[PDB]
Amino acid sequence: STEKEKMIAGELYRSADETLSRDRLRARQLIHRYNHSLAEEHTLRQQILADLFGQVTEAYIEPTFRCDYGYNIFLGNNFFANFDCVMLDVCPIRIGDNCMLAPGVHIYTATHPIDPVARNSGAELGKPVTIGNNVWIGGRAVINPGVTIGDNVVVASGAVVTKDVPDNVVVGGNPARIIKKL
Amino acid sequence: STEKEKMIAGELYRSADETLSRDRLRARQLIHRYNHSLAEEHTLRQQILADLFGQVTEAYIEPTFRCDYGYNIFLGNNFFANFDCVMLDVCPIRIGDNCMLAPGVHIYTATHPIDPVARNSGAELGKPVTIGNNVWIGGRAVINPGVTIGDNVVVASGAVVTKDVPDNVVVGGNPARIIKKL
Amino acid sequence: STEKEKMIAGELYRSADETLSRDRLRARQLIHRYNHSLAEEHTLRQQILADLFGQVTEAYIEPTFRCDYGYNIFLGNNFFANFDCVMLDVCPIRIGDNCMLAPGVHIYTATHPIDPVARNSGAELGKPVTIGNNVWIGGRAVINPGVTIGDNVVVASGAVVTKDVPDNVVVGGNPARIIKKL
Repeated sequence: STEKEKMIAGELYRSADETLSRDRLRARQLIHRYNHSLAEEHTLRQQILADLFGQVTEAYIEPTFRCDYGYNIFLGNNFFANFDCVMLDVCPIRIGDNCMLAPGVHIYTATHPIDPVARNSGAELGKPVTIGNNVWIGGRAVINPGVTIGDNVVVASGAVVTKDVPDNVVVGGNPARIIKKL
Repeated sequence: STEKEKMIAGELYRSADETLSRDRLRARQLIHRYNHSLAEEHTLRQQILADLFGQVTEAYIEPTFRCDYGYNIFLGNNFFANFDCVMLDVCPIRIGDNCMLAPGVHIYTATHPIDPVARNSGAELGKPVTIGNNVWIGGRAVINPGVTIGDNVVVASGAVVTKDVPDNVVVGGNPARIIKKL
Repeated sequence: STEKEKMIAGELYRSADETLSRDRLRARQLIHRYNHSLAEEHTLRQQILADLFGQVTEAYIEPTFRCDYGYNIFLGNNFFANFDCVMLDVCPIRIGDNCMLAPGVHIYTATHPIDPVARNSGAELGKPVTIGNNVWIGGRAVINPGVTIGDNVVVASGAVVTKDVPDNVVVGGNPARIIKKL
């Protein structure tokens, strides 16, 4: 596997890879255009998301938005994200239908080795994130690498989600825990 | 009641209401101008806040700032907010005199039904937030819908405030709890 | 001591001091240029960081970035910060070599008196932050005033660090606590 294929697969890779580096620049060019767009340039924002993402249909994302690659973000139907969300998509971020992200939600797939030498080596890795259908993620929440969230979940504002979340629950806290069953 | 009146009152409403939709666009036009203003355009920033907010006198808000409507934000005298605060003002956000928000404070009045069908219906609601006099809210804190904060409160950085806070206390944690009496 | 010298030393000072006020405007002018720079204006961004910081060699900082003064930020070699980090540098922020900040990391040295009258007086203060070598700070973490972080530390995403962190540990939670020894 190439560095790019390894990255997507959740294997150790080098981000300084030429191809990945070019990909990151392209994403940042699209995001710069998105984030400076005039309030009324709805149509442009829609075109940019279709150019950026791995899959999108209907999506509404309040500026600002940030991501690493774009092409590793796969959205189901009728997606909404409020102001200033971030998706570090080194591995796939798969989001189901009718998702709502509140302001400042961060979703991370990127990680580094815990060992300092390994970390400073230029080697890094990722773990994918999968989110089901009808998920509402409250403001300022953090979704960590390798997490799967089921269907019909509510993530409370400010929650830090470190482990999988099953269907039909509310989770809150840091580390998040189940606080209510639906 | 109209959808707008219901929204402000904390009843279920539809954000796709024509009037609310126009109101949101207007707020975003003002916020776009605010957030791109040159470092030295103090005077313009002052004019924009007087056009945006339900009430303001003396206020200093570091860009960026974000909100939903503007007109549901009511500030007492001598207000300060540091970089990149967010106020989702579907219901009134009432803030007393001499308040200080640190960077990245989020105040939410907006909420959704916990039930997925209800949530996907287009119906949503809010609960007002009221903050007293001489309140200091530390960086990255989250103030949730329906919370009242009393006078002379300190909210520690990163606190997630889920319940009312009485006068003359320090609160911290997620969910926040009292950590010191003044 | 002057208000400026007091500020840097972690003594009570008045931010409305003429010199400090001019310094803040200069920092904001540089940050405005940084944050609007085109995706490809790498060279400009490098020049701006060398003009802004108290010390920098090799540094890569994704826009946006925010700070108070600039000159109180001292970076060791091979520094990286991801999107939208904030450093309130009223006192020195000293960061060692090979540091990595994830998106939205906030580092605060600024603080206010807990007493409301003291706080509203215009008097404020700070406490320095020192971070060692080979530190990785996860996304959305908060580093509070007066904290020292040792070498080879991992700060988990969303951690709120309120006390010193010794060498060779992982810390997480709010308030952060040790969750693993390396």
